[PDB]
Amino acid sequence: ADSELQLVEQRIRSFPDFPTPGVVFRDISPVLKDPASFRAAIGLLARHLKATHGGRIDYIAGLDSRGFLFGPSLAQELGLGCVLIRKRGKLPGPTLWASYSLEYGKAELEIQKDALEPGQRVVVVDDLLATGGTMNAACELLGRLQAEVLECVSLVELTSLKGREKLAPVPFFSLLQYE
Amino acid sequence: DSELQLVEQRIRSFPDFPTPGVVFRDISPVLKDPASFRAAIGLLARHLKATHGGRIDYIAGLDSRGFLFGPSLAQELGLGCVLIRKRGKLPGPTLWASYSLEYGKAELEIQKDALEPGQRVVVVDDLLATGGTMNAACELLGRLQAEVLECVSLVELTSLKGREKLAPVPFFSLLQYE
Ligand SMILES: Nc1ncnc2c1ncn2[C@@H]1O[C@H](COP(=O)(O)O)[C@@H](O)[C@H]1O
Ligand SMILES: Nc1ncnc2c1ncn2[C@@H]1O[C@H](COP(=O)(O)O)[C@@H](O)[C@H]1O
Ligand SMILES: [Cl-]
Repeated sequence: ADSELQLVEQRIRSFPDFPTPGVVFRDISPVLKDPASFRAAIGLLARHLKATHGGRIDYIAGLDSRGFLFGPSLAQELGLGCVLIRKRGKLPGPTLWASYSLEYGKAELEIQKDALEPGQRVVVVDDLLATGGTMNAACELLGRLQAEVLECVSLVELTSLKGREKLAPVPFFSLLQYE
Repeated sequence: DSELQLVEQRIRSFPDFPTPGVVFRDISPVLKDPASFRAAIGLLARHLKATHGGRIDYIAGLDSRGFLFGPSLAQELGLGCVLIRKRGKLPGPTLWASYSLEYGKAELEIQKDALEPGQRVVVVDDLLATGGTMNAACELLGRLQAEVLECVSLVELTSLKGREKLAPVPFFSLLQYE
């Protein structure tokens, strides 16, 4: 299978029972630490996105905090800027926020109101898709700026969690899948 | 310097955020303008090569806004990026370090296996203010017996004497405000 995709897959480290028993934590750290693995990940994402959307993409939106690690590089590769979707309380100026369910409690994401103008087309990036709550909340916020979410993408997807279905009808793509 | 102007023109200031008195320096417009972002990373990367040649082994990006620059800076330099995170995010054995942030305490963490003794690291974050965050990152790295060659940022608030706080570790910023 794809040699570039293998550079990424080999650099995913799986930690059982973190944070809780029975959960397998997928750690993307080694992808970052290996310059050829990171270059491979950004390349595969970028090639997917240009092939799927051509010139439609206006900005990449990176999710706080591990999507920050990929969004700017992905955006740079596509010749685009990167806008930021943060945990609530961290961005100055006018914002929109959206509450969502995260593990056992509620969290809040926010965006600056001037991050995007109506009609602008975005692709959302994070490291991993699990339940899809975080991506879904990001999609909500972007939709409220009257931006169009073309797709959400991640390095890893946990398929038994049906995060994909939660995002439908917004398309989704992952480099790698685990149950 | 037209390159430095590209970054300077895209820092936005917000008085009295998060708390009255703080003038927040927002790097968001740098990220949004691909020429500005490319300029910030190039200026940092040129400085670091001019100052350290090929002695740098890794960039360390600090959670969370250093994450926006770390990977790109590391790639431009041909290096990997290690992560220094806010505590409770990393799996496997870690160490952590407390520091004063606002009116209380926060902690940064690193995996015990993030680096090997003797490996040489440059830490990046968006902005240096008091230097508490950067100083905790240096502490962590020194606890892994890594050598911190320098810390770098886009913005430095000079009245806050973050540079002195990191001394004798060298520091470089693209832009300075009081
Ligand atoms: N098993 C896992 N391993 C690593 N990160 C995870 C895992 N499950 C969820 N996450 C993180 O939690 C968020 C995804 O949660 P969700 O909103 O359920 O898709 C993302 O920020 C992921 O980085
Ligand atoms: N005026 C400011 N504007 C933007 N970020 C700030 C400001 N002051 C502190 N920070 C953030 O707080 C951390 C630096 O604080 P310090 O630990 O005091 O250097 C960095 O992670 C910065 O991103
Ligand atoms: Cl709101």
